[PDB]
Amino acid sequence: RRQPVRVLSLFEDIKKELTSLGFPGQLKHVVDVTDTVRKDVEEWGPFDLVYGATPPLGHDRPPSWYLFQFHRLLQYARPKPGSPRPFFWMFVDNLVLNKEDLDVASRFLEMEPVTIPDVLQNAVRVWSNIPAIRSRHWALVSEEELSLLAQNKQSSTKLVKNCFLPLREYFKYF
Amino acid sequence: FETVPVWRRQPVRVLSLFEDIKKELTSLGFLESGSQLKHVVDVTDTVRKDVEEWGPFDLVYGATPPHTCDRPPSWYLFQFHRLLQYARPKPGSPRPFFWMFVDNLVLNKEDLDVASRFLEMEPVTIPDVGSLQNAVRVWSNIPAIRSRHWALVSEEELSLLAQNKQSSTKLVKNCFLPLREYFKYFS
Amino acid sequence: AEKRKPIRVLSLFDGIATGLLVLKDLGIQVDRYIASEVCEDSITVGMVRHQGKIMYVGDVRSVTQKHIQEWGPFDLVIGGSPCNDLSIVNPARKGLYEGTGRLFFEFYRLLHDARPKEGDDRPFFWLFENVVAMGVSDKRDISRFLESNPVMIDAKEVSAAHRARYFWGNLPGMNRPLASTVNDKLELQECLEHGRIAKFSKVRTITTASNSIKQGKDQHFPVFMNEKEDILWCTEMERVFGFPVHYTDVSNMSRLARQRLLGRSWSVPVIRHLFAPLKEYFACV
Amino acid sequence: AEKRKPIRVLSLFDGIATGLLVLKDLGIQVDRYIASEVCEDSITVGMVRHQGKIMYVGDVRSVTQKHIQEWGPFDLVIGGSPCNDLSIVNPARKGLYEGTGRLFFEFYRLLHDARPKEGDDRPFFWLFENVVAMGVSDKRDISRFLESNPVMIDAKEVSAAHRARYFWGNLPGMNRPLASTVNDKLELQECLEHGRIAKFSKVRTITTASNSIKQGKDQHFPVFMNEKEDILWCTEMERVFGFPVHYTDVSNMSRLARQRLLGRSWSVPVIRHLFAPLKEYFACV
DNA sequence: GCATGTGTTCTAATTAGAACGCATG
DNA sequence: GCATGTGTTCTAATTAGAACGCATG
Ligand SMILES: Nc1ncnc2c1ncn2[C@@H]1O[C@H](CSCC[C@H](N)C(=O)O)[C@@H](O)[C@H]1O
Ligand SMILES: Nc1ncnc2c1ncn2[C@@H]1O[C@H](CSCC[C@H](N)C(=O)O)[C@@H](O)[C@H]1O
Repeated sequence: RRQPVRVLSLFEDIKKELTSLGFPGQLKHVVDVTDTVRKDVEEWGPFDLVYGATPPLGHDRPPSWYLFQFHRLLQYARPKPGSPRPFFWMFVDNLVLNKEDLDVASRFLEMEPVTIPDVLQNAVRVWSNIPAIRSRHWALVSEEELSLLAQNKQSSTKLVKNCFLPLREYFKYF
Repeated sequence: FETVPVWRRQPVRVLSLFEDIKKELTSLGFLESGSQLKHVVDVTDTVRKDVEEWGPFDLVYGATPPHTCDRPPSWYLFQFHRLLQYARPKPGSPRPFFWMFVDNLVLNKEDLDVASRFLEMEPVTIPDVGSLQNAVRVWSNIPAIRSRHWALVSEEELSLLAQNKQSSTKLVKNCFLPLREYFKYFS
Repeated sequence: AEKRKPIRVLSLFDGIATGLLVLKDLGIQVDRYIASEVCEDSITVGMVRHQGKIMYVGDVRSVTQKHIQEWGPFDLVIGGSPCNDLSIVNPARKGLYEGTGRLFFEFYRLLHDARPKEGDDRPFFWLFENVVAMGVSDKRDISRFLESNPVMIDAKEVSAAHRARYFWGNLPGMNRPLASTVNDKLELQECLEHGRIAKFSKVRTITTASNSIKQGKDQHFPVFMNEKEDILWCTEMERVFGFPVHYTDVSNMSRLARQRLLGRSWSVPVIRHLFAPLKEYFACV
Repeated sequence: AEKRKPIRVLSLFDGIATGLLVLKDLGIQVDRYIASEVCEDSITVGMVRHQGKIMYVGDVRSVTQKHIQEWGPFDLVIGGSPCNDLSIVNPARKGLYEGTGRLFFEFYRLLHDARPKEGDDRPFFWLFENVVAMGVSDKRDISRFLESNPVMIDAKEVSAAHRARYFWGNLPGMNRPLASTVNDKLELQECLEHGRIAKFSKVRTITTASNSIKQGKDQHFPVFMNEKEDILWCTEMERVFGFPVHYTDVSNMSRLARQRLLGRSWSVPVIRHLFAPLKEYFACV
């Protein structure tokens, strides 16, 4: 009995993860958000989920650009201070941001990142206001291994989609 | 500055500094055979009252030592100038007032410039005498010295004289000559 | 009618406290002046020249959202970020997203943290400054994050030096034509010490590069003094920038140290032109 | 004697024109102030800080008898010859008759040339300054050539620093005790900028050495700032010597260049005391 | 007795000057 | 239009610091 969700998608396409997870057009996606003023995001209807993510490791723009452009459009899609309903946002990094860029990310998004691992193979950093993204006592993984994981990947998603999981109770329905 | 008749002339009173010229001025006849000439060597403590007490002077002599100097070369000039200004007579004074500073080539170019600056005149080179034997530089208010056509000596030829002399007369004693027509002559 | 209250200012990248200096010249009462600065030379000037009125808070990246709320509400939010990675005078510029150009986004974050929320129609003024000699994309990107276009003001028309700068903000009448005052020194001759002859009317933009004090590509001397040619003195650079004489003469700083502070600073008469309408909103002496 | 007339001054080894500064401060009207100086920095200060009133003549050894006669008559002859070959702080000092020590005799010569003739009643004053830390034989000869005994005046009694100096002269009441005036800053604390704390009551004799500003055999820093030791700033040294603030802030001079000038100059209040009874003898505008 | 000093000359660290650079209004 | 620049880097001259120095009140 809870209504479905308008999703704003940034940089990377989640039209596969949100459709295969069963989450007609309710989703808006933009790739180059350079000339996206406030009125544009406002005209694209309300939003209950604002998603943005850095490109996969080895894709073409300064890693902080994604973090800054995310913060810009995120402040555009916020509702009234008197919350009409549930609002959620999430920024996903794929080991692209270096040590400094992680400090910038945490400071601008005003919270510490949760480390999302896979058994050690593929790694993902997540900033999100979801009380269930943080609730999951996420499997601990050492940073040094994460650094080596990126180093072995130069030479050349699942439970992250389960990060979408706890969003079902707020939404609908399929 | 003008010449006065013979009978009105007086025996010269001489303040001889650093070096006594009691033998030179006597042989020329400026002092009698009987003892007029004050010879001071340690003028380091000599004040103005001393010179005034030591009696009026007509000829204040100055000279740098030929040898070893216990004091710097410039010390002799500065002290000479100091005492000279002490012994100068009142502006209405009558007798001839003379002063003289003699250098035996012991003052460098910088010190020579200082000498001419303090005494307000360039020196006179007095040679004697066929190669050059001896020479001295003289500063004085005596007209005949800065007027006579002495022999021209090259500077590059005077530094040679200071070389062989440091490796160790009559006409030189003619700086007192033109003072005969101003004071009493004894013979 | 409720009386006007003294202004409350958050100054990011404060420098040599030009903002406070200008506000005090306009006779505007300032209750608190919280400034973020890192350079020891800059902070020292601020402490001495303003008797320690300024609450120095340190690095701009250490300033949190809660701190802005706790120290607020702020009536005025000014800032001028480093352009050493933005200006096209540097062939080794690292752009807006790398180096020190990234520090601009710190002004962006804190500006959003300082603004009143909804239902708050209280007066809130802000101003951002940078050079016009930057990249096209960077100029655009700055306008996009601040959601506004800059007003261009050259200090050439209000001082004795060229200095075309960009100004983002909502200060009352930023676009209005610039007017000359009685105490505006437009000519170089007016900025020189006694006995020194000016060769030109205006001088080019003064940077941290010491030879920017020489005019033209031929590096001409600006001033003639006493049978020789000379560059501007520190006291003369201050007068050119519209600063009080001997303003930067603190902490045994040399010519280069003083020109470094002046080089990166604002033109006082320009800032005065921009801050002048704020007198209508806050208490005055 | 119809009335008082503006004073005519001959300043040898003038430096940063401490003499004219004091004569101005006493309101004494100055007809002429002829300075003999060779240092470029020094002359520049005097030209700027005194609006080209000073008639500079160059090297003192170039000043002839004819020059003094033509430029004069002089009412006052002041001077302070170099002591870098006279002070015992220099292990390689050359003495009074060598190096720069012989420059004293240039003052002796020009004093002799500037004096009025015999029977001249007109007032004539002279003052000569040099350090106390000199040879016992050099002090003797200076007295002999000047025909007077000096008066030892330490600036500590009237300023915030030790400065034992000999003063030869004939000024009215040179022997009278020094009385601290309301304007004099007697402690280091009063000379510091805001936010600065003095570790010492009075600082030691400031020479041209970079670390003459440090105190004791342990070389202690004179002041405290933000719980961290520091040395005196240039503006502070000027307060200690009694000069106006930023008096030496000319010609882009560094700390060294500024301290080199201040180190060799006179303590302003000491000269203010000595020149004080001259306002009775001359026109005061 | 014993600290002090109108200085000079060593360093490593800056200063002051010049070269470099090319996109933007 | 093209020429102007909130800069950085490198080089010799200066700086800021410190050692050295011993006769003198
Ligand atoms: N991380 C940082 N946090 C705070 N200030 C910084 C900073 N990085 C650089 N700055 C300062 O930002 C200033 C940019 S120049 C701006 C100076 C100012 N407009 C004035 O009138 O003086 C510089 O003074 C620099 O010291
Ligand atoms: N040959 C010369 N002719 C004139 N001045 C000279 C000189 N040689 C050195 N000097 C100057 O003599 C001064 C010695 S210290 C003089 C300081 C001065 N009494 C004051 O209060 O400022 C120095 O400024 C030096 O530049």
